[PDB]
Amino acid sequence: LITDQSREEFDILRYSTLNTNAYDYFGKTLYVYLDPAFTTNRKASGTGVAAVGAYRHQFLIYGLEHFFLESSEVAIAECAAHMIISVLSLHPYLDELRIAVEGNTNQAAAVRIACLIRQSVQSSTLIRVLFYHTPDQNHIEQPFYLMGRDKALAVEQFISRFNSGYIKASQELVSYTIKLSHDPIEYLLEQIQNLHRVNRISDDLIIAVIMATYLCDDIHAIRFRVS
Amino acid sequence: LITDQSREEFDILRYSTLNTNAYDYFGKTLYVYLDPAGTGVAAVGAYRHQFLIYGLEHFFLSESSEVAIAECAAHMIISVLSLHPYLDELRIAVEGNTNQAAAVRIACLIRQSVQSSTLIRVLFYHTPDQNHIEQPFYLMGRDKALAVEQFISRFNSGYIKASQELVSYTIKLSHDPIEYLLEQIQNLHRSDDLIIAVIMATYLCDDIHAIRFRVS
Ligand SMILES: [Mg+2]
Ligand SMILES: [Mg+2]
Ligand SMILES: [Mg+2]
Repeated sequence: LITDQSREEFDILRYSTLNTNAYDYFGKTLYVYLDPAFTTNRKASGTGVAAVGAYRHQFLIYGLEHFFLESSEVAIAECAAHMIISVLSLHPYLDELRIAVEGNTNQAAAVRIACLIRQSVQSSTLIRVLFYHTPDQNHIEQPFYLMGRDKALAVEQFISRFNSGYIKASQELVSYTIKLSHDPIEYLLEQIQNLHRVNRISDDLIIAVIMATYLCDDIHAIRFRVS
Repeated sequence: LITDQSREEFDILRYSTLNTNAYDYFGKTLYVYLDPAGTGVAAVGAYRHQFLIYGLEHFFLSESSEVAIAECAAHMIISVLSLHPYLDELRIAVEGNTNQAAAVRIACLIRQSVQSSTLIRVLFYHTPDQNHIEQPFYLMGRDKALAVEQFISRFNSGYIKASQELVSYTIKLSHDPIEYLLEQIQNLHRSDDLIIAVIMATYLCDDIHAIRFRVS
């Protein structure tokens, strides 16, 4: 499934973006994805956030969060926003944000969360923010993304990119909810090992990386619109 | 000539070995080349089919130059070995163009300082001279052009990288060793004492040379 050489190179070969001021080859757009977590009542998992950008033909992971909880929606949005602001701060060449917020069962909450994220970001820094928009009932666009047939293409595309060296972490990777307990990349590797094609091995951060990387292509570029 | 993109990668993509604890596809051999007089020193080893640089010195010549030089090469080797305990053999080549005798005394001093500090297997490149007695020096001749060509081809392909935790006591801290090496890389065609040491050190990692290295 996943190569040993590719897992090992992802760990020991990370990009030190801070070592250079020559940005010609970096993508200027930060893609992020999150899947805010509610389920019912019980103590379950958390919420995966990932932030990625292009470098030549590669994709670079700038940020990871795996967040566990008063307003769940504010805590969630704030932890996404805080990661994004640090990332923008570390990589000034980044001049646009494109954000997808999964709303699969609870789309009202994903609406509000999108709106809260755009709020913290814009309070802190001047940048254009775009959200993945999808049609709803009376055919009106709403700032959410829906997982569906996509997930298989995305998973299968990740596995193939990772195996061939296309997925890389940066050295200055931001993670306020992981870094104090683990190297975030070692944590993310534990999940990459748990990957199958398509019952209690968490997979939330890895899917978030799979999806941020996936919505990178131009096939999705019109879906992103001012929220 | 070296490609623009290869130089950029070399700058922004460095090995961090301390993130791993497995080790099965490292070489456990540190290859060191120095050419005494500046005197350039480099230390490299393998990761799979590629190469990384663990240490670099460029060392400037009261007296006892030989002792001084040996102690400089030896200090970097100690530090590099001390930071990478999976490394368990040293293969050293001391270049001897014109002064075979001094290269031989420096080999012996380097061996002594390394073995007073740490338990490790230590081999030197050997060359037969006059009486066909195998001696611990290396003679550059016409192989130099060949080492420069392979290095250009490997560097352009991305096969040669620095380690994050690169040791240099002679260059490091008013200069970044990578920067200073990059300036030499940018500069040659067919002072450069440092990039020559890196070229020859990665050239001597091939299996074809393994049999010239012996316990001295
Ligand atoms: Mg630099
Ligand atoms: Mg969900
Ligand atoms: Mg690790």
